[PDB]
Amino acid sequence: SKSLSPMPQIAGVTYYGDIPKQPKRVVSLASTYTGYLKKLDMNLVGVTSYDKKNPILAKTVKKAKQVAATDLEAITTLKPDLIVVGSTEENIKQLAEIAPVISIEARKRDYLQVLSDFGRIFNKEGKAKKWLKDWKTKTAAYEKEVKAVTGDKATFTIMGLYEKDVYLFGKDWGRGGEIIHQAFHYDAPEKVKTEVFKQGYLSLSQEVLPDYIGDYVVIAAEDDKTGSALYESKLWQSIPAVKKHHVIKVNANVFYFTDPLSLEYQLETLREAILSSEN
Ligand SMILES: [Cl-]
Ligand code: NA
Ligand code: NA
Ligand SMILES: [Zn+2]
Ligand SMILES: [Zn+2]
Ligand SMILES: [Zn+2]
Ligand SMILES: [Zn+2]
Ligand SMILES: [Zn+2]
Repeated sequence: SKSLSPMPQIAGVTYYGDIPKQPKRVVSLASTYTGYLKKLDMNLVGVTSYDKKNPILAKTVKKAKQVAATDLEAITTLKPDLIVVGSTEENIKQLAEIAPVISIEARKRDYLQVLSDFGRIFNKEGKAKKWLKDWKTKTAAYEKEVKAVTGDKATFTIMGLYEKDVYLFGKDWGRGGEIIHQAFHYDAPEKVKTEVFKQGYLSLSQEVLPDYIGDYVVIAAEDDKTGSALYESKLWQSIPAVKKHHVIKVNANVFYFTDPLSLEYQLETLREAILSSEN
């Protein structure tokens, strides 16, 4: 009974059932995509725990219920007309019995393409295009502002802390890499480009961190406690970027994401942080 999406064939996108063109009750089970759906003015009736913990996105989905993919009863009761999932979810068959499902395989389309792809799926091309045009202009302008401070050839490394572990990231695995590397066009150290960029992420022992940091480091964490021991260590304090105050500590609860809402916050935050590194 619903008007249907044209359901274009797009790398990484799989449809289960007849996708509505204008869904009225969307359940997002993939925090990667929730904010894209919000930017295109979808009514989100269910979202993930990560979405509720994203302090930027959460403000826009207060009426949505938090659900997990296993919550077949709760999701059914929300009466969705569309469910959105990542391709690694394991009960897509059961979910597709409740409502049509869009399943997206991460990384097959870039962080901007995902928005225009949803524009095609939902016939919201104008909303997507206007956002993307503004993003292109704004990021080019901000690139000039930040490189006026650092110089054009400064190297950046994207890092994240989780529990006792340290990770490096490339240009397309969140933690600010899309903005730093794709939008501001900052280079990375050679070792990061060689060892990290293709896979997208790399687990590292803390003792080798100096070898992967050049001019600046952006470090994501979910709380202030996680990095405290690292930051106080002689190892960390010996790194030139640390001595120069070129460490930018960011809130992973928003910086994991690449949706438009999260990105807008991240962009202003990173611009201001680079300016502030010379206080
Ligand atoms: Cl932050
Ligand atoms: Na994803
Ligand atoms: Na400053
Ligand atoms: Zn049908
Ligand atoms: Zn059944
Ligand atoms: Zn550039
Ligand atoms: Zn957590
Ligand atoms: Zn400086």
